[PDB]
Amino acid sequence: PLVGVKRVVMSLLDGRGPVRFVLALITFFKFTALAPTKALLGRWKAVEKSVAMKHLTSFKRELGTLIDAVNKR
Amino acid sequence: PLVGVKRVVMSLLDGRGPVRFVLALITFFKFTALAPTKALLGRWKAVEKSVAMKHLTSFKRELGTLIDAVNKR
Repeated sequence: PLVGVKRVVMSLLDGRGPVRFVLALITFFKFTALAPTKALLGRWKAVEKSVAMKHLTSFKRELGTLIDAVNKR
Repeated sequence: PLVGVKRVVMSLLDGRGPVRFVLALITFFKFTALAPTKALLGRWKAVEKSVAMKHLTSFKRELGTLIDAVNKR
């Protein structure tokens, strides 16, 4: 059976795991235009607006950092 | 056997698929602080700097729009 991150990601696609990880995997689907699973969308809709804002704005700062690192390769 | 997005994501964790999708899933690992697979890191190291800059800056604009939609719930 699956172990490590592959197990973690499979579980997220079945609706299980931390709220921050749900929100992150939703951003992946937004960037790719792929179809999220029903269980993941279920988790996403139930997240409190204030909780969603906090994690997503933190993702944007981290994406900025990543872009700076790439620019300096 | 796996079908739909689960098959797409499994293949990406084995290093297979479009460069935009590799870059997207790398951002998922950055946001979560989870460990990427060796096969995924291999694809990421091989991406041309200009190609990486283009997709990652487009992700940042899409994340902004997503934050806007959450603010307006």
